[PDB]
Amino acid sequence: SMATSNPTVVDIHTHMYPPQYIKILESRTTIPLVRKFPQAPEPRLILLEAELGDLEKAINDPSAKPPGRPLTSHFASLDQKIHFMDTHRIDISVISLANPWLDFVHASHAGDIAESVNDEFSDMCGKHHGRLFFFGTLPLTAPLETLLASISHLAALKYCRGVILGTSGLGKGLDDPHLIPIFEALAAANLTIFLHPHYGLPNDVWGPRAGEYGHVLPLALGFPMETTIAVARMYLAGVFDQVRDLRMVLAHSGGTLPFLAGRIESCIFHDGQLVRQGKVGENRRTVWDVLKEQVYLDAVIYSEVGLKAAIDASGSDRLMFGTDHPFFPPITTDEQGQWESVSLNAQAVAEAVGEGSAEARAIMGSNAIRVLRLE
Amino acid sequence: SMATSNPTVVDIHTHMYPPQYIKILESRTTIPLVRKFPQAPEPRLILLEAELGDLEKAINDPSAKPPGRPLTSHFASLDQKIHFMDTHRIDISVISLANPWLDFVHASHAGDIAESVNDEFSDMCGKHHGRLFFFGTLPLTAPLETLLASISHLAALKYCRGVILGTSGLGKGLDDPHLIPIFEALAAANLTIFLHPHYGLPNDVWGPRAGEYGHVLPLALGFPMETTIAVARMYLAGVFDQVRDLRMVLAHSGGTLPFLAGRIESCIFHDGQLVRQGKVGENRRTVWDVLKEQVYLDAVIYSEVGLKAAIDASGSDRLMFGTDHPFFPPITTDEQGQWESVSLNAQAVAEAVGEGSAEARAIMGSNAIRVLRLE
Ligand SMILES: [Zn+2]
Ligand SMILES: [Zn+2]
Repeated sequence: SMATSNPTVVDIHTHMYPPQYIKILESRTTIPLVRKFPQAPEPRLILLEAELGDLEKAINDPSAKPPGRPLTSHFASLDQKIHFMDTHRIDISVISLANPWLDFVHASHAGDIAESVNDEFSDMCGKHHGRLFFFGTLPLTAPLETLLASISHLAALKYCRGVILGTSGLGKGLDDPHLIPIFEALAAANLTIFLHPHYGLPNDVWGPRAGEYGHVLPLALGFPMETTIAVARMYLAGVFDQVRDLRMVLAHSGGTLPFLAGRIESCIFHDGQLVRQGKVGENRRTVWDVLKEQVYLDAVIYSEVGLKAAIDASGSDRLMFGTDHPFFPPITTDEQGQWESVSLNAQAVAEAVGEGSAEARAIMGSNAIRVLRLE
Repeated sequence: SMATSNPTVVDIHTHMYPPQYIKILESRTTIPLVRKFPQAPEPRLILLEAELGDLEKAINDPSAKPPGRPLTSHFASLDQKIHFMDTHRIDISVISLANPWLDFVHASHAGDIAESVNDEFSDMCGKHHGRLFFFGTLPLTAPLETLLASISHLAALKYCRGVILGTSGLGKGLDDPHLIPIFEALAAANLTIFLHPHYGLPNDVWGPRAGEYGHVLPLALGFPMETTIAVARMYLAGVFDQVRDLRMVLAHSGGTLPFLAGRIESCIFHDGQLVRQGKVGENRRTVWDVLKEQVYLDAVIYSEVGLKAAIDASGSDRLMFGTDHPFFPPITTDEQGQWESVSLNAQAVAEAVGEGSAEARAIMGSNAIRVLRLE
């Protein structure tokens, strides 16, 4: 019995909220916040602009449908994380703080809250040696020297393997030139970036009836689209050519990137301004080059259709399995049993590359172990 | 066999602006418009909200760049269309008014204008019998009775095989209940809808550096995303279930729809509100179902990666070749020659299904012929 018969399964897309972070979320009035209501036995976690028109309604009425999503024991409990892993035959998790990280924290307290949280994550991973690693979080509201010291901390921090971060960066996007030395620091520290959505799109794009459709529009369309816009702006700004040893893992198989790379390239090629400014040269690095050299994709796509396009774009050696625990728990079955949300992704892997093939082993664990040095 | 040795090639995504429509645009002072500028030989076509900052500058400073895009002969000339078709071995084009159609017209003249434009297309198609069919355009600002009159007219109109419409419908989107009687009327008349983007996303999402990126962001990401959002809204509101006879072709392979169908499905399944409201369950017609029964997809995706995803989601019998002429002319080479934007899609079909295979023949023309009754 050997490694191939009994492979190491790894989930690289799995979130927590440590107790301190909830303490902050509870003591808040604007997004993000956690607030207990009488009807639902669990505190309601409210994170999105779309959840707002339901919060302003459930504050002036105790009969109204509860806002946001349930804050369960799955967000905070580590034993809960381990239990989920054991039920789903996951061997190793790479845990990360969930959206919106520290992006709202005031510039002054940010650094210290960052240090505290990342220390906590490292302690958690310490509780189960071998099975836990983490993407740390950055205080991007803090000024440059705090940021750099934070990165230095992470690079020294046990069990750490990268950082997770959203698409606003320093408040101007990811193509913001002031971001560069931070990328450079990350790159030099060998800290892999897990880029992840949160802000989605302007709430108005969803139309008037949007509340009839639950969280579907913002979570299924808004998140992946946000990720695609972020990375495409990163790319058009030249961040990848400029910071060559930068390594990013995109949430939700790059959002819609694999599907649109063709279109992006064709649009570049055919852009009057871009060609006449000498930007469409023949030695240019394409979206495809970045997709094969600098960017990795998670396999959180829920179907072999998307998974197959993701694999086409990046290669099966650049895909990594995830679950997005615990944001999509079972409603009508036991939260302690099998999660449909996991089994869809496993099924997509199986249908895309075959059960037990070498590509399946790579996507289910090996790629992650190699790329994120999980020793 | 002779039919196989010499297949009919059909282009279903191709645009013109009739002389009369151009006139209407020429006397306008707000989007959309056409006016001449000293600095460029051809008048400028201004459609996008992204082109407004350049326009404001061009009026005030004669050394600034000419805003918008060249309104070339490719837009208004029929002979130029036939030339494009011959250069690229295209046997039949199903032509259509380009965005923004009649979305800007007053309710009281919309019907008269519509009738005039649709009649003109019919006349053009009549000029090269056998090689030209069109999607008509609808007076979507006019009152319901006028709409139905238009639909009745199109149903009878020589060379008409459907209608093209944008993603805003009557202003409030495609999940607007007032669209139902229009959808039903189109369905009953066998007018296939060609759903096409225009409004993209709020120009704010491209960020502060957007001007450095030419038209890439609004065209490469904005358009296909607008399409995805429109169809997703239409699907979640039950439109497809309510009008079972409805047939829609989606522009740009459904935007990003095939890559996201899985995600949408998992999100519906896991939505607290939708489950509580009893909308989840196993007799629900899925996105997948809709993609195989009601919705067709054009092949304007520029890459085999995406095209394979589209075929996976809809089947090779539901994909149709298109060029998007004349929106992406070569910049570097002669515009009377070969267009890279045709070459790229041709190559996508070739690499996705194999040259000369039955699937290639179907996508490149047989599908259109069967679905749009071009014989
Ligand atoms: Zn997540
Ligand atoms: Zn078009």
